[PDB]
Amino acid sequence: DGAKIYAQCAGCHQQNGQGIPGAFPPLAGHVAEILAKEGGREYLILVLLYGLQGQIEVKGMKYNGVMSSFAQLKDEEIAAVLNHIATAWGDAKKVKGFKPFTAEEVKKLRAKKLTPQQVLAERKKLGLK
Ligand code: HEM
Repeated sequence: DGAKIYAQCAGCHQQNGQGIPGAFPPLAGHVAEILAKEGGREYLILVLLYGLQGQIEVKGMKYNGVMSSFAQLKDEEIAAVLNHIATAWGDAKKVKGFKPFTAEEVKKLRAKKLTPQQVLAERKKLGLK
């Protein structure tokens, strides 16, 4: 399930999803912020498929690291971990009528390979600083 896949994330983003200041952004309380944006859910898929780099802001704090791609995970595994990060800490409550992630959303986005630099560009397209 989603919780089991999340073990591959917890070393950085932590068991409680709160991250580590300066090093690894929080997911708890922050996934809702991303989901609130038009293109937010697609963006979360792109991070897992293609990784991320560059300076970003989360809860007013700056991060300047690199996340690897997790494209070795199957479409259903990516859908599962994304549902875990959306629900484990109540981020999906804040979002009106949240539909769970599904394999076909990941499949669709696997069809157009991006670089981590392009993923950052996508994040900025959301209105996120
Ligand atoms: C499948 C497991 C993982 C998931 C679901 C996950 C989730 C995410 C998400 C959703 C973001 C975007 C946050 C934002 O744009 O505000 C992100 C960024 C980031 N993640 Fe992960 N992550 C995972 C594994 C890891 C691991 C293992 C590491 C450590 C090696 C890591 C380090 C980072 C870093 C450093 C960033 C920010 C990149 C930057 O500063 O530009 N992640 N992660």
